[PDB]
Amino acid sequence: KVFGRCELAAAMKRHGLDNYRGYSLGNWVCAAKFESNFNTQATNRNTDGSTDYGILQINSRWWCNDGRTPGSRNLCNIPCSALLSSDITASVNCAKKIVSDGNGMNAWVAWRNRCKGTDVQAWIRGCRL
Ligand SMILES: [Cl-]
Ligand SMILES: [Cl-]
Ligand SMILES: [Cl-]
Ligand SMILES: [K+]
Ligand code: NA
Repeated sequence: KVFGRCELAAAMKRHGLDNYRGYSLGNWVCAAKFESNFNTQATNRNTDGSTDYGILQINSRWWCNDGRTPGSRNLCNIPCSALLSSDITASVNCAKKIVSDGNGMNAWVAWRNRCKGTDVQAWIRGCRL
């Protein structure tokens, strides 16, 4: 599913991401924009053999099981395919664990390089929330 900007903002808010770990909703929407362009079916293969999945490009080295990342963990206790669903519940629940892991949203390199420090409120501007 390819979400609209305000549609995704509303879904993220319903699942408790707004201000989670102190990160406003615009931070999460901005991260999703540059990780996946709002597409739940986005995937990206990494040089180390791991793969990133879903609207927040969550990685199989630590967070989900795909059966093809030797030595990896599955800290969100889900198949990576669950991160590709049209329903964002699994991605949100796993993102909550990731952002609590110590480095906040710096866990998403694209957030650090493209959202951090910017006017992230623009990403929810105009949305009925
Ligand atoms: Cl915001
Ligand atoms: Cl497996
Ligand atoms: Cl980047
Ligand atoms: K594996
Ligand atoms: Na894994």
